[PDB]
Amino acid sequence: HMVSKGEELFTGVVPILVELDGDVNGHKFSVRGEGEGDATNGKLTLKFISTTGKLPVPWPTLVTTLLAVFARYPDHMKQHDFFKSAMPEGYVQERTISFEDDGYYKTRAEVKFEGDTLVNRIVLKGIDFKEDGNILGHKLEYNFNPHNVYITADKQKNGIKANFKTRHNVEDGGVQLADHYQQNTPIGDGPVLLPDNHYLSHQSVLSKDPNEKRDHMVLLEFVTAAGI
Repeated sequence: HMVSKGEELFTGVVPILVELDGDVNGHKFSVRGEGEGDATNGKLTLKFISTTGKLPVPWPTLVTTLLAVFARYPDHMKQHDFFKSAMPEGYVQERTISFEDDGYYKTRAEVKFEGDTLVNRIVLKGIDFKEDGNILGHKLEYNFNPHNVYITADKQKNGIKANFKTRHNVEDGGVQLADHYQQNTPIGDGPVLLPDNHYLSHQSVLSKDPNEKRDHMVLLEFVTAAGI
């Protein structure tokens, strides 16, 4: 049984469009992504390209900013899937991301259907980055650790919130942490599911298109919900 009407929009393969306009330490960049999401299997695959030349930041720092609707919620947890319940009208996803001993991103995204396409349209601003740090200096490995993100209800805002740390492998040993502070709120007025506390388990793969000459990232994400 479908617990929310929005759940029905994800039974098949859903086309995805991602658009990001960024500005980090004054360096402007634009990223466009296309792919598809398969919530039955908790999976999404996208190819992202820079339309503005070589990116001023590493692709791994953009992974979390560049689609929680595609997580697989097990049958006993369908009542906790806020993300699909907010569809098709969608939700706003806002974050602050603080990089350990470095600058920070502020992001605001709208995730919603435009026609039959799930669109993620993002503005990102980055401030206070070190010229020779791991971000502006491109010192992060091209991979992504698995992370469990604790999701809680934000009842006053009729949405969800999360705070979590990602760990980014630094070239030649060590890890750099990124503290994420996240709030999601529905765009429409229709009723949404507010979840009990639970976790989303993420696993990600970063790859390249051998025929793409522009700066780019191919991303696979596999995400499942688990109760406590």
